[PDB]
Amino acid sequence: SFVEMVDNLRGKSGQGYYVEMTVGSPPQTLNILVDTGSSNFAVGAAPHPFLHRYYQRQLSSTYRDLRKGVYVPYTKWEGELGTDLVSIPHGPNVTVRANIAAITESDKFFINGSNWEGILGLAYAEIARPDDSLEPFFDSLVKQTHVPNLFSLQLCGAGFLASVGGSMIIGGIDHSLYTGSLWYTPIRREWYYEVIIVRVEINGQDLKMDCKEYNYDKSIVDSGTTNLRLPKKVFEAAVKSIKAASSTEKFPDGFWLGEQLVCWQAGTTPWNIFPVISLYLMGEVTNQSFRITILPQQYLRPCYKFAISQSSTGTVMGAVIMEGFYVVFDRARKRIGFAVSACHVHDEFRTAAVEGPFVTMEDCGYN
Ligand SMILES: COc1ccc([C@]2([C@]34C[C@H]5C[C@H](C[C@H](C5)C3)C4)N=C(N)N(C)C2=O)cc1C
Repeated sequence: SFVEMVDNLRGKSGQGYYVEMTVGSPPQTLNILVDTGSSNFAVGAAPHPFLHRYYQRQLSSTYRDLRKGVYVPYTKWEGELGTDLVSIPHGPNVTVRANIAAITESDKFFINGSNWEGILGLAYAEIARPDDSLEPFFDSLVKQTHVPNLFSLQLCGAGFLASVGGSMIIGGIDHSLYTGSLWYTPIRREWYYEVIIVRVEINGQDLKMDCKEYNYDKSIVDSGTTNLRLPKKVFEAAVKSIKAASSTEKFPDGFWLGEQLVCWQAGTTPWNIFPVISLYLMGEVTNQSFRITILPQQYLRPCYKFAISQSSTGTVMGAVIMEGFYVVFDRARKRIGFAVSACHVHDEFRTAAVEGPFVTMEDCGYN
């Protein structure tokens, strides 16, 4: 019953959504970031100033050492590979033996005060560390249980660091979580959750770009990223258009750079000054697409910060984008569904939307 998975997610604004999990025998309780942007089940397994709890392998009778290290530098974290029994108390009623990367040392990986101690990489083996032979959690879950190869995310944010809530429905779609129709965009390739954006408008105004630019060098849906992140050329075009629309009110550049914050007081925020943003995603039929339309309430995150920023690794549809909608990761049919969320924030003049069809290319993909 999905009803027991409702509101199984919590977090702090800007610091991700986490679900409660247990690992080991007896069960060790840990909060684990839901991350569709990576593919490793990786959990703090040694003391760290930002961790108040951590996985203690020696306390687990069901821990098995894989005798294999793993080192992941970026911008880092290193750990030791093992397997153990994992459950999600407010998830499916099963227990699976899953790969676990036990993080023993890290640098700028954990977040102070996030309240989570590990990461649940929900993307595909191709991008797993150290390599694609380390079966991701969800793969193990499906193989080991009768849980359908699908999960869905309703991220709700805060609404009026702020506390956020949401739901991760594993193995199905909870119709109470959304209104209207679900529209599906193909998963272009099973590594990240890669999709194709075929067009984008700001307040109805088409950015008029070669659609390859929207997916340069790729477009992904990533719960583990807070912001809508856009390729350099698309970002600049987006900000320009947004600056203009909100002209009647000038802000510091630091704000547009996602650095400085902008403040009003108690429901005086002039939301109407900021334009909506429509992302058209490739449909299940070639020259057919649909749009998801987001409000300023989504891309101005709480005083507010500009939750749109520049990317050098392609477009990233992160939390603030997912927060408007109910997002279905239909792995079984290689597609991602979008519908209007039951919990999305909106005012009395505009509302987040998912609408289709809109006729438009397979040539929007950037190899
Ligand atoms: C296996 O290694 C990784 C796993 C996850 C991530 C992150 C990360 C990295 C930090 C910061 C934030 C939250 C959590 C810790 C996961 C994103 N998750 C996403 N989606 N992104 C874009 C990341 O940078 C990064 C790495 C290197």
